[PDB]
Amino acid sequence: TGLSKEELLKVAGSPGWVRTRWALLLLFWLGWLGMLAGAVVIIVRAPRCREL
Amino acid sequence: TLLNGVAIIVGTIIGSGIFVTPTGVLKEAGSPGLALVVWAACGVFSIVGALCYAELGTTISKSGGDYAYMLEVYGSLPAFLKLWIELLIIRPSSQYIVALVFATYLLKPLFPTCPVPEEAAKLVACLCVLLLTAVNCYSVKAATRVQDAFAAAKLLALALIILLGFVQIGKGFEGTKLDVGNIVLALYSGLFAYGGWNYLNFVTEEMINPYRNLPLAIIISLPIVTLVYVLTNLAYFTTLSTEQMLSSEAVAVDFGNYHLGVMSWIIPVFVGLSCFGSVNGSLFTSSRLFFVGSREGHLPSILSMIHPQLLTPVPSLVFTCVMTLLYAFSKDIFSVINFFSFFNWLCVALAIIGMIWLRHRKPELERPIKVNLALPVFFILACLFLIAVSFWKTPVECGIGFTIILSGLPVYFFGVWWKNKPKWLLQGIFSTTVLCQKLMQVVPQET
Ligand SMILES: CC(C)CCC[C@@H](C)[C@H]1CC[C@H]2[C@@H]3CC=C4C[C@@H](O)CC[C@]4(C)[C@H]3CC[C@]12C
Ligand SMILES: CC(C)CCC[C@@H](C)[C@H]1CC[C@H]2[C@@H]3CC=C4C[C@@H](O)CC[C@]4(C)[C@H]3CC[C@]12C
Ligand SMILES: CC(C)CCC[C@@H](C)[C@H]1CC[C@H]2[C@@H]3CC=C4C[C@@H](O)CC[C@]4(C)[C@H]3CC[C@]12C
Repeated sequence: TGLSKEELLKVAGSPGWVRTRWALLLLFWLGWLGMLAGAVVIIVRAPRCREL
Repeated sequence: TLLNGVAIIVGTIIGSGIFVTPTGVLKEAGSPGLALVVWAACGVFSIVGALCYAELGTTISKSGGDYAYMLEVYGSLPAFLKLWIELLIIRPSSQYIVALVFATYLLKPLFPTCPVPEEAAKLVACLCVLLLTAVNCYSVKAATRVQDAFAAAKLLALALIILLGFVQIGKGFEGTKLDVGNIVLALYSGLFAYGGWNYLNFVTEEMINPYRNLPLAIIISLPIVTLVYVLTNLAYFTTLSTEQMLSSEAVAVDFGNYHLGVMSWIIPVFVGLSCFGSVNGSLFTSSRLFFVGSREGHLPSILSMIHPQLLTPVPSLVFTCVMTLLYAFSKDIFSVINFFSFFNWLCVALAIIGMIWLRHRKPELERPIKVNLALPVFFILACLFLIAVSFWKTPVECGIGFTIILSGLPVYFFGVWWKNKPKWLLQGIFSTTVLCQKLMQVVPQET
């Protein structure tokens, strides 16, 4: 069911989907490093506990 | 041999919940003496649960977990509602809980006294679930090695807490609440740590050959788990005050900060790695339910598919992942444990009710294991007891959960039972499907 392997191996035309899938894979790691930077900002600017 | 069977099941059951839930049972049981009794009671409930699943895991034997049994006992709508509950409630919420315990323990050494900032705990929980989603998408050959390793850290951290507890005694109680309401939330918090046996217990039958030896592996192993859980709680109670253990979101780091001096590099690391292993394991083992649920025709055809250069089940991981990441909208970790527990035990109720209804409806169906009816007729009532109290002790969590269940009836009719005939609708469904296929580069599995 759906489009099979034997079709999809030629539907991946490089100017469209291959460049698109490169862009989304970069956007994920850019966005996850964004979320890592966001978490590191919160941990740096949150107020540290007073020592006992 | 049976002795090596127990070493597979005990390492499967022990989990990461033991690093969350001590604070949970203590908050509801009020004082240590009753918290240890609840840990034992959770053990005994798991022994009765596991042997009923030794029966279902050998009578019906169909692959894919509880859904595979629901197809025989109920079919049709109740089988889809099990799959829908398990993919939108159970498997998301237990991943988020373990991803968040990871996050609090990884952060807690930067916040030794004051509570770790929730807005940061939730981002670092998310960073863990996305990173392990990416690793499971890129390579089963890598994500297997990530599972093989950190199962050692799980037991290393948990044994270290006990041996530190023993030297604390070598150098060296009332039960202040007793409301049935709270004691069901104590039982939910304690039962969470045992919560492996309904998913995987049948795996041991592929190496322990006689069917009467599978009950022996259960009956030997779950007392060993109960012993470890009681001993770790004694390690806390012989080191920490009730007024400390209720204040800390990561209780083993308090205990580690007391004894070790090198504290930062030990309990936070070894417990953290155990939870990084447990999030990884829940992703890696998820695909089975999507393959089965789409093969048996309940679940959309795209979620079956695989990325053919890497043989990894990309659309099923991405759906698993995004459901886990929405639980970041929840308020508190023990809110989500209550929520998970209600629907988990309500699913186990439907399964064990089903087993007795099946023993009535189709007698002597060649059962390799046949437990005494005296066990299920207590156990079904114990599932009902937990649920029946929880309807009124925790109404709002059940309300949003039953709102999820009732939202399954539309997609059952539209997706499976009504089989809506319009050709424009079918071409729209097809267009949506091939868009995803082209945008993820994914293909069907070999039928
Ligand atoms: C919406 C679907 C597609 C999921 C993909 C989007 C991801 C990146 C979203 C989903 C839910 C989001 C989280 C939801 C809530 C919170 C709590 C808040 O105090 C800080 C941000 C944080 C922790 C968000 C971070 C980003 C997040 C994880
Ligand atoms: C699963 C992955 C993504 C977890 C990542 C957790 C991140 C947010 C944590 C782990 C270790 C942390 C760092 C450890 C120590 C310090 C020194 C302190 O003076 C400032 C914060 C800083 C610099 C932390 C920033 C946040 C940090 C990088
Ligand atoms: C087919 C797919 C796309 C369906 C998506 C359903 C999503 C939006 C649902 C299913 C389960 C839901 C969660 C169930 C429980 C709670 C606890 C509550 O106190 C806050 C909201 C929160 C955290 C919900 C957020 C939304 C949620 C993640």
